[PDB]
Amino acid sequence: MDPSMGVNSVTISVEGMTCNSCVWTIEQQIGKVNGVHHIKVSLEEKNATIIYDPKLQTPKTLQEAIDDMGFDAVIHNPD
Ligand SMILES: [Cu+]
Repeated sequence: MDPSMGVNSVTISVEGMTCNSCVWTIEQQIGKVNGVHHIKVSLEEKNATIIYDPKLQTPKTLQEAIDDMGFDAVIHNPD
């Protein structure tokens, strides 16, 4: 019904985080950063893609939440 009635998705390329602590620290950070209806990070697939509310948030906080955690982030969705 509402997989994303009023939200958007963003995929961030990541690197240098091939250790559990990067998926539980980026999933816990992005997942609870603001409104992440679904967050998918993968220390081995080297990417972090999630969904967020573009009405109150945007891919700048997802880039600030990945930049805040400490992992090379190269989002390839809007740009
Ligand atoms: Cu780690």
